[PDB]
Amino acid sequence: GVKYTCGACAHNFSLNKSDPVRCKECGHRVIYKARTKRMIQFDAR
Amino acid sequence: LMDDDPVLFNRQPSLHKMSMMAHRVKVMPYSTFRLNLSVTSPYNADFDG
Amino acid sequence: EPKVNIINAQDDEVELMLSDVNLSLANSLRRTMLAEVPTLAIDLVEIKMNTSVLADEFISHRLGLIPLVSEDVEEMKYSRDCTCEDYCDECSVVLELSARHEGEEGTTDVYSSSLIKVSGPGNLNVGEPVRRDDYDQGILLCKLRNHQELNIRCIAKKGIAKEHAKWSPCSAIAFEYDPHNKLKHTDFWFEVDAKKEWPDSKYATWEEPPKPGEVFDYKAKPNRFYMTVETTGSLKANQVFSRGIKTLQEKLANVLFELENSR
Amino acid sequence: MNAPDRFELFILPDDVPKLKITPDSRVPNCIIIKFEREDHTLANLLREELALYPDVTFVAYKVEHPLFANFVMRLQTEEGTRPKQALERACASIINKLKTLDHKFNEEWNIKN
Amino acid sequence: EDSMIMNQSSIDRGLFRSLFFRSYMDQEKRFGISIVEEFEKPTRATTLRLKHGTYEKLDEDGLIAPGVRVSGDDIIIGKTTPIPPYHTKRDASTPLRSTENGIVDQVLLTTNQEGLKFVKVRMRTTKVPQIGDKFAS
Amino acid sequence: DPTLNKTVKIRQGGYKGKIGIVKEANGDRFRVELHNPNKTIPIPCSF
Amino acid sequence: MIIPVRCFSCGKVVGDKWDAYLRLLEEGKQEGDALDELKLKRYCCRRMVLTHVDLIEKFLRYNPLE
RNA sequence: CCUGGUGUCUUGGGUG
Ligand SMILES: [Zn+2]
Ligand SMILES: [Zn+2]
Ligand SMILES: [Zn+2]
Repeated sequence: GVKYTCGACAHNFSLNKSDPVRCKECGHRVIYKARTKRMIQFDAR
Repeated sequence: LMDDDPVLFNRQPSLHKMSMMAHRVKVMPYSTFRLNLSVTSPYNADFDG
Repeated sequence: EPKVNIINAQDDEVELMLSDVNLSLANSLRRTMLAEVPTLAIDLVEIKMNTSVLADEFISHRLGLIPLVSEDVEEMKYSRDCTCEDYCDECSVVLELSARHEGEEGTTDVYSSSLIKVSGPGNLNVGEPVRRDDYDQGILLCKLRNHQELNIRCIAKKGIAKEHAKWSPCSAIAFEYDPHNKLKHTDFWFEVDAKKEWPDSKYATWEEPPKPGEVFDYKAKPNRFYMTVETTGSLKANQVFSRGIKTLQEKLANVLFELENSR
Repeated sequence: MNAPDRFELFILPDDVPKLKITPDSRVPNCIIIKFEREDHTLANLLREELALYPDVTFVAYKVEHPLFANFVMRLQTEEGTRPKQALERACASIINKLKTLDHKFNEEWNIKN
Repeated sequence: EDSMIMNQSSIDRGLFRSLFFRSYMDQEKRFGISIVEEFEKPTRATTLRLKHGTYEKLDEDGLIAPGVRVSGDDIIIGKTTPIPPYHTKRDASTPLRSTENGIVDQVLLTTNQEGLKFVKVRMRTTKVPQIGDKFAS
Repeated sequence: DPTLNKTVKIRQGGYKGKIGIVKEANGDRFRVELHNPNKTIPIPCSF
Repeated sequence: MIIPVRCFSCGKVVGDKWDAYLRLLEEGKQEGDALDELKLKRYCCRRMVLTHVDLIEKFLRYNPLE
């Protein structure tokens, strides 16, 4: 559903909010949202 | 608000009556208030912040 | 009646003497070359991935400053004047960049030479990032360490320096006249003796000193203007001087047109 | 947030004329020319050229505020000449001098090539 | 009177330009044995007294994603609180400060000492020198 | 109106090629929150 | 943070001369002479290279967050 | 299919 990233081992996985907030690989309890699907534009000024 | 509307202009602390004088608006780009330089003295204003 | 005598010349700077013109014309030529000679420059950066330590618009900001070959830019249209739907081949150049570091050690330096032209108004020689030699990696953009990737798509557009300084073809323009101050346009500051305390112009030997008796010629005008036009490589030095004159002509021509049409 | 678009210095709005001539009826034979979307670059060039003509009695310009790319020029000529015509003459002279100047640079450039 | 003229071309090439970062923190609060706030994208049909801004930048987890530009009063963290005694909840969401804009840079998701969910959203923008900004030797 | 809050690209004018989001669509004149500078512009629907 | 692409004051490109400057310092040249060899004659351009502080080498040491 | 509410009391650090 929503892509996340493990703050320790960088494994990527998803969670459908009701799951506990941890990394499946190492059990780290600090995680980060992956970037949006949308394209980002900047004017280079 | 449009050109030549009168507005009351004021800098604290208002120590005497020329701390509040009426000026005519001129709408301009950029985000500062502009004063003709000869009115800095009665307001005891300067442009250091 | 205007005369030119080129003192030195090379690819990216021309030093020259300009004479038998008015001061105002020499100055307007100086301003036009800095401000109104068109060039090509990146103006839109589509970041599909940036996991480097630099912020997205920080990298994008550096991209805008990379000088691009702008030789054939006169046949190219401004984006704001093109009849097409979104961009196309007639009003933009598309560039692409992709770098990555594999290995757990060392640093991958991303250089301007990795900018790959993908499309463009063929077969016009425009859009390649300028290089000094062939083994010159060019301008440092970013640095990458293990697993960090940078994959961007850049849109380059025609523009002028009035809008943003990245479109300027010049750098400095050295400019001086009357090295011995015969016209008395300046009044020198001194402690003891004005002549000993002020250094000589680098063109002091190109004109003759005022004679010790000589009276002041109140009719003399400025008449010889020495200037050096350095460029960034986005345009060759001879092109900048030529197109400066050309651009200034159309502007005066446009004024002349409007008077004969307003009646 | 209140910075104007930088492209507004040279792009003319559709309802705004590049050039506007009005009379100054207070004195004979005097016009006010308002130039839109232009600079000292153009203005100083025209001004000096005009001042060396014998039939121009007054020429001046001012850029009223640097945050707005316009300027206004005042031009008065003696009774014989019409100011607007004199302006055309000043324009054509400078176009010619720059054409000559461009030619002489090209010639000198090939010799150093 | 102590102002100064700055070269606009120098600003264009990057002089005195700076990054600016702001972080917003929020967490779920406990009101009873099984009465907890909940991070979600609140549906207009089930939640009363919604904010006036747009909710369309939130993902399904109740959190906005990095890379999306935000402007003032946009909701970036959706959270509801139930109303005691359907159509039972009340909005408790956090909008971006009205005077600001920029790009969402990074979103931290974790739990606090009490075990409830805990988020931080850092926003970055770039401040370019302009008329009125202050400088000193 | 069915196009509010949907992503948009501009195909004519000085802002041609830029991404944005429809902030307000009262009638004929849209309000696009441009991505590229921190400004929301008034723009006609033909664009 | 990283070497600027252009000199702020005059615009001459200096972002391609940073690597060349560090190498010249290993060979024992003095700072003034190294700048001279690179043809950075105006002192506006010289400040850019002489006074830049390369912090990006420090930021890269922080083990990537993906 | 119009209306449309988000806190306080302090303390501390700052600006002229
Ligand atoms: Zn893990
Ligand atoms: Zn086109
Ligand atoms: Zn310099």
